Amino acid sequence: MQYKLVINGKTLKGETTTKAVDAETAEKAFKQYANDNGVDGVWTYDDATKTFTVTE
Repeated sequence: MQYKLVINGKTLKGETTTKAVDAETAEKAFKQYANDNGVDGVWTYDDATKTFTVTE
């Protein structure tokens, strides 16, 4: 499944995507991505739209 990450950061804003077999695998990939880019925010996940959102 294609999962989407919506980033609403202080300095970095946009969207990116990743493919994974389940949501927990996608979460790990996106949490790594956020750490690598210095984003430290709060997360939500909406299973209906397969979209994660992170806001600082």
